[PDB]
Amino acid sequence: NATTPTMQSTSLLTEHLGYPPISLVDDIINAVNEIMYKCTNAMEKYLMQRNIIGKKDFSDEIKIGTAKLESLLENSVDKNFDKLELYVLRNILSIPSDLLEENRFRLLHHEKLV
Amino acid sequence: EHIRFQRLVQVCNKALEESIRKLQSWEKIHECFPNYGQTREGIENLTVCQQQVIKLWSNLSRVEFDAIFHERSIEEKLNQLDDLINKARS
Amino acid sequence: NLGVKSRKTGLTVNKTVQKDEYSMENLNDFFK
Repeated sequence: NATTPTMQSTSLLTEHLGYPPISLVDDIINAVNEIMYKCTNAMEKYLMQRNIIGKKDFSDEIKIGTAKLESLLENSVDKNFDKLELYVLRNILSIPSDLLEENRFRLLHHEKLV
Repeated sequence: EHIRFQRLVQVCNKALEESIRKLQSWEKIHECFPNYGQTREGIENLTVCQQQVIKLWSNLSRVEFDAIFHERSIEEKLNQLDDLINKARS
Repeated sequence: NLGVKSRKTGLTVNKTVQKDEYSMENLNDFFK
């Protein structure tokens, strides 16, 4: 069910999950960014100890190339994972109308007990 | 009937595949190293990067997200939530 | 905030009806 987030959903889902819906999104965005930089850093050092081919030194070109790649992922990742942030909060951690029109509270409270 | 978690896996994978696609193109890779990539050894070295970076990208992200999905029991919370809206609609 | 505003870029889901199937809106169209 596709739906716009509401405060009840955030309040109910926070209670079902034990954490706000966004916390899971934070763990993902934060995680993929750490990987991003871990890859670029690993790629620059692979090249810097290979910066001299024949008799010429490409150190300058590598720094600019590695950086000029990094920033392109910073944009594409920030782009593609904000859509994630949106697609999740709207379709996954989502609420229909059937449940906040007539008490979702019954079934969550029902869940935690019986 | 359990359908929401598989989505979470589909949307994560979908965001990663798109996040890396510009690095799967040998052209844009060479554009960042035009002079270095005009040497034989340079071409060999760049090939070793994109193919290993991509593998590193895929593996690191696969292992953390599977871990994050475990530390927050999201597969179960969502399976509980999928089979729970069904009991409510019934 | 959390409905259309991406915290760090604000990408409004302004793609009209999107495309609903299987009780959810499909990724393919959503991510382009």
